[PDB]
Amino acid sequence: GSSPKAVALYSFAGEESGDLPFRKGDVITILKKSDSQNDWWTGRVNGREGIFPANYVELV
Amino acid sequence: GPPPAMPARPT
Repeated sequence: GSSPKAVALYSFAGEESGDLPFRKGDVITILKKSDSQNDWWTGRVNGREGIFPANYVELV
Repeated sequence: GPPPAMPARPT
């Protein structure tokens, strides 16, 4: 089954208040996902919770 | 390469 966590492949800055910023190499706790990486998921990292592009991470 | 195109935001 799907990993609890993912690692960022690229940095993501976000654009709006509910987004989840991170840098390459950061370890994100995945709180909600779909079967698609061509989608946005919900995660927790760097003291925040929010959404991010799923093609920016690799499941651990 | 450059960072990739993002998916469309979710509905």
